[PDB]
Amino acid sequence: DSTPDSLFAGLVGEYYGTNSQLNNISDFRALVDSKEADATFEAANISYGRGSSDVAKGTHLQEFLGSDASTLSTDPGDNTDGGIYLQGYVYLEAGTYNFKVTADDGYEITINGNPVATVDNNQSVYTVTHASFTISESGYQAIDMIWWDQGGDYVFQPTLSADGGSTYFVLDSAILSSTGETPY
Ligand SMILES: OC[C@H]1O[C@@H](O)[C@H](O)[C@@H](O)[C@H]1O
Ligand SMILES: [Ca+2]
Ligand SMILES: [Ca+2]
Ligand SMILES: [Ca+2]
Ligand SMILES: [Ca+2]
Ligand SMILES: [Ca+2]
Ligand SMILES: [Ca+2]
Ligand SMILES: [Ca+2]
Repeated sequence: DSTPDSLFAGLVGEYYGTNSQLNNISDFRALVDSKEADATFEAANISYGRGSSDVAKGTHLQEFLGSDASTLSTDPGDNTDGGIYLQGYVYLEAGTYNFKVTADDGYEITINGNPVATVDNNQSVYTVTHASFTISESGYQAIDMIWWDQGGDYVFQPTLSADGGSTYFVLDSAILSSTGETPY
C-alpha cells in the first residue's frame, strides 16, 4: 500500500482473545475478522506451550509464545478463549513435504492458498501426521496459520518434514520471512 512493513525472520503474528466459545476454525476466523488484534508479535520460533489454565488468562500467552513474547505489542487483558493468526512466507525448495502438528486446541495451516494441515475442532494435546503436499517451485511460499485455545491446556507445534517423515523441523528464523524478502 503506502506503509512499509517490517522485514524480520518470522511470520506476522496477531493474537485475539474473546469471552465467547471457540469451537472450530470458522469461530476463530470470525473473531479475527471482528476487531483489531489484541496484540501483535513476531512469530520467529513456532513452537509454543505447553501450558495450563487458559492461554488467554494472566501471563499464559507470554509463557506460550516463549522467545517470541519479547515482540508483543502489548500485554492483553484476560479473556476465556483466544488464539493466533500468523501470516508471511517460508523458504521451501521444490519437493514433497508434510506437517506433523502437536496441538490443543485446533488449527489450520495453508501454503499458497491450499490447506495442508487442519484440525477443525477442540481437543486435548494430540499429534497428527498430515498428508503430504508438493511445492512446485523453490522460493518463499506464502503461509498462514491459525491456532486457538477454547480453555484449559494449550500447545502448538507444527513441524515439517522434507524427507518423507523421517525427520521434522520447527518453522523458525532459518526459513521464515515476514514479507518474502530475504531477512539478514
Ligand atoms: O476436549 C476436552 C479438552 O479440551 C481442551 O481444550 C483442553 O485443553 C483439555 O484440557 C480438555 O478439556
Ligand atoms: Ca504495507
Ligand atoms: Ca482483525
Ligand atoms: Ca495478559
Ligand atoms: Ca517455549
Ligand atoms: Ca525473544
Ligand atoms: Ca471456551
Ligand atoms: Ca485447550
